[PDB]
Amino acid sequence: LFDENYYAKAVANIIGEVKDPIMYKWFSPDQIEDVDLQMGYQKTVKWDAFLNANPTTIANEVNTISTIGFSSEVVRLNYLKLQYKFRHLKQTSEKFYTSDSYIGDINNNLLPFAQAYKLASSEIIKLINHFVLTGTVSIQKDGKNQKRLLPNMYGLLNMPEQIKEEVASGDKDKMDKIFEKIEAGLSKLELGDEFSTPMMVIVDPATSLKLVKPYAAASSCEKWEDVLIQTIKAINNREDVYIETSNLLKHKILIYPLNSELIKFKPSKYMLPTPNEQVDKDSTDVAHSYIDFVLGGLLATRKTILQVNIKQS
Amino acid sequence: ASLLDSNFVPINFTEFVQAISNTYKQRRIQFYENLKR
Amino acid sequence: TTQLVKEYQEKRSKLEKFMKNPQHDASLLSNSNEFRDKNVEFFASGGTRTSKFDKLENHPFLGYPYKRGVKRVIQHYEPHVEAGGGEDLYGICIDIDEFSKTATIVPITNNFEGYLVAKDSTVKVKDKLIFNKDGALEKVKATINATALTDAKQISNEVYLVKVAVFGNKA
Amino acid sequence: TTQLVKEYQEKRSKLEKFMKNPQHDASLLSNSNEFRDKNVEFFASGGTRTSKFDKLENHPFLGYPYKRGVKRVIQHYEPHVEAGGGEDLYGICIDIDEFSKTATIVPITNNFEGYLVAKDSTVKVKDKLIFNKDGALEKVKATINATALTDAKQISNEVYLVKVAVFGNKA
Amino acid sequence: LMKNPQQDSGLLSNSIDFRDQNLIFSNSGGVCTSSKDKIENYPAKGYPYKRGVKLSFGDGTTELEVEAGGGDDLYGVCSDIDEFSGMATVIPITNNFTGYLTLKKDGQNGVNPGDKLNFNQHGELEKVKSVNAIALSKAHKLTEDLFIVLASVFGNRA
Repeated sequence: LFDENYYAKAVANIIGEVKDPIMYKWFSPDQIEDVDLQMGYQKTVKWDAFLNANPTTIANEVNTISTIGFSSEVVRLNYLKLQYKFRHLKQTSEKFYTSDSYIGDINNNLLPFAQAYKLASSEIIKLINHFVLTGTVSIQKDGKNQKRLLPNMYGLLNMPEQIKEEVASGDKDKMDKIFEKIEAGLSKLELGDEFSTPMMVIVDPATSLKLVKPYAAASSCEKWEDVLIQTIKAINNREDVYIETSNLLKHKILIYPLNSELIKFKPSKYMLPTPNEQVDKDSTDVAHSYIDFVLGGLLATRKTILQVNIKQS
Repeated sequence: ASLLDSNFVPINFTEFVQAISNTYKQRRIQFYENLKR
Repeated sequence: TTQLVKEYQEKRSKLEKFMKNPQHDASLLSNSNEFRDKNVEFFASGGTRTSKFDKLENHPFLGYPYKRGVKRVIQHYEPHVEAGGGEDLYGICIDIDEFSKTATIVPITNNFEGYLVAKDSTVKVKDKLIFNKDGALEKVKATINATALTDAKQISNEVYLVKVAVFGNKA
Repeated sequence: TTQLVKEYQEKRSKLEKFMKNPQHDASLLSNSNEFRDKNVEFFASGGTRTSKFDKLENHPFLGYPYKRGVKRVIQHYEPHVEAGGGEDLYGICIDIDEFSKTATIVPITNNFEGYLVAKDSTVKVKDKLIFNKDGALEKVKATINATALTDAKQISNEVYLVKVAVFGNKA
Repeated sequence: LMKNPQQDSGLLSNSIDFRDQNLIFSNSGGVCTSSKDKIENYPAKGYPYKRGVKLSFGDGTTELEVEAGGGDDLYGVCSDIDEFSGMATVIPITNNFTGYLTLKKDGQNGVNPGDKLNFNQHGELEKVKSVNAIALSKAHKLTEDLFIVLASVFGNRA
């Protein structure tokens, strides 16, 4: 194959230079489990038992015993497949554009296949990370003109039936009000018996800079970050709390546990960018190639995510 | 069946894609092995 | 089209209300880690206490007699079981299978302890209950002896489950 | 219960009437061994004669524009194709993926030959047709030039299919 | 006035963000391109880049060329120019096109998505009769006199 498909050989040689996605830091190693499909739906069944009555004492002779019931719930996850196209130079035509310091036509913005594939893969990975964090797909910084997606396709920020708090516009700079809302959300969180688990928080850089301020008269040797860590430890049964900063978020705070039993990411094994065999070829030196990627696969329990939005209006 | 193995020689595009997916999975596992918070 | 979809959802919800274990696809995992009060649901088939020597009879049924008192009705096909009470009570339907349209029923000659449908929420502990014409238990001329062990608990707009022990007929 | 089931059947039939390939389980196979007149069906997607170099564009759709002329409506979300005609005609829908809710459209710049939804069974061969507000073909203000090749064929109470060739716009 | 800026840049680019990084004048071709599209090339008179083109005939010694224009003489849309050869890439009006085109510097604020557009005498799009063009976005200003807009052209109308 590599002796016939030069594009496949180039992709194999250049796949190493692609950097790992940043979404891996947001999840524990046990929370992510690859599945096998490209587009469609999958169903998961969870079985839970319950007790119907008080236990029975085993004394002398008895045949009437208490019973244990069972129940199940089924959750459907929708996936999607998307593709992008990019132009590049034909392999036989590269020798006529090679230069001492570079390869490609600067005046016409034409690149060798390896470089074009690497850049396109980087862009697609950035888009995948944005979708995973925010649950929406868009190329505008304004966030409008979004691509309408399928139901049962949610991200961490748009997951339904989760706890959402709103900090008012006038109190956007009041860290005490922000922490009041955070405490209310943490109180309204419901983790069941799996509460003894590590927790993860994602904040925007502005919120991080606000946090790194000394904790408020004023005090010292203690920061708002430490206060938040203690507050989260008050509910996670003194378990570890991690804090991360993502430029994708805007005046928003995400809090969620790192336990697989509550939140699990089961993405497709073809989610990451993959080259397509179809290569358009003409009489000219310009060729076209396609990259495919799969989106979807986030499963969460009800009322286990806290979403704090600070209104900047 | 991964692109990291030099001895591996794919025979068709399906094997190539499967090797790409295996390489991605192995890189993810290596990242989680070498990750420290 | 969208109006048709909404009407379809309404009729589907109404139909699934009268079902033992309706099949629904949900986007999230509901969490019920608290082991207490996890058994008062419409899908809890059988009884709270079950003996190995209990007699179970499966019969074809008309309507939906699940968790209700049943009576034999003869019509050409074999006789079936229909939800009803009064002096015509034959047994109580403790399980149902909609695929085969077969109801598993405990005869009145065998005592039972479990959750059954109540007419309303006006039933308290230590109350004499009678099966009405619709197969639902109502507070009290009682041919059978049924006493409520708990109070009526509401799950749906009309679903009222009450824990009752039935141990034969009066005189 | 029974009334609820009947309403469920009626709503399901009405909803699946407006579907390209509704999934109806049948109690028995159908006989279609004769090789003639098997193409006049609502699920006969695509066109009768299709070129390798035809242009297909996929867009999100609102409503059910299958086998109808589509126009572009801009709302925030991306612009979507909606069943419409008149002077706003952008193209014609030839396929729909309901799972993704994505409609495939051949632009009006391209020529098409195939079966499309007609307003009523009043269309004869060698007739000039116009797209109405609902994206249906009606007998003749003809901004585009579309001529019916066959007569209107009826599959349902409102499903009328007519073989038409559309080859651009008039002047 | 050129596909690539004539003056050089004194700053290295920042490749961090991935949003709104396509609103540049060097972005040639269309945002959505079909592999079954008909593409022609012609000698270029003037600079008809990102503008509607019309046929221009000389004395007869040389072949015909393409010049910025519209109205009743519109032949297609120029999507690329090779400057070394003076070649203008043209997509004919009979072929569907979707991409960024030059917009008239008059009432550009009034241009909104879903607004009918027509070509003027200089090959510039303007808000409206004979050509089916619909704006898919709002006017983006790249220079004090240069405005672009995302539009789709799908042939002539009656």
